[PDB]
Amino acid sequence: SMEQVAMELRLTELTRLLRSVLDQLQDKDPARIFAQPVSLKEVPDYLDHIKHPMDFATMRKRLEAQGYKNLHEFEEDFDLIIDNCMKYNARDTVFYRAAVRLRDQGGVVLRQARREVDSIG
Ligand code: NA
Repeated sequence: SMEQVAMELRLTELTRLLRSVLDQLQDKDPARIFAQPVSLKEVPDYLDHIKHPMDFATMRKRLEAQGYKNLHEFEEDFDLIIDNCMKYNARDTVFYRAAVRLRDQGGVVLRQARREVDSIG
């Protein structure tokens, strides 16, 4: 039906917006600490600590399949990247501190992204 096509066009345009958001958020991680999933070869106990791992490459895979139906779902995955890092790694590490900075700089991007999603519908 035409109503289904219109819903699919809205999802397509959301996906385009979230791709711009994701690129901007990943620019705030120039070290590429959060670019890939935590390797279970290199960190064998990781799943004992973190139950829902997340990273930018995993988010990009879901995004290109139009897997994010709204901004909240996208935000939940971005928050996992930060929140998992700040639990596993201690306060005095480069990893924890990179997550703090990504959160702080990322909040600026997500604030305006919310306004664009609401405005454009
Ligand atoms: Na901790």
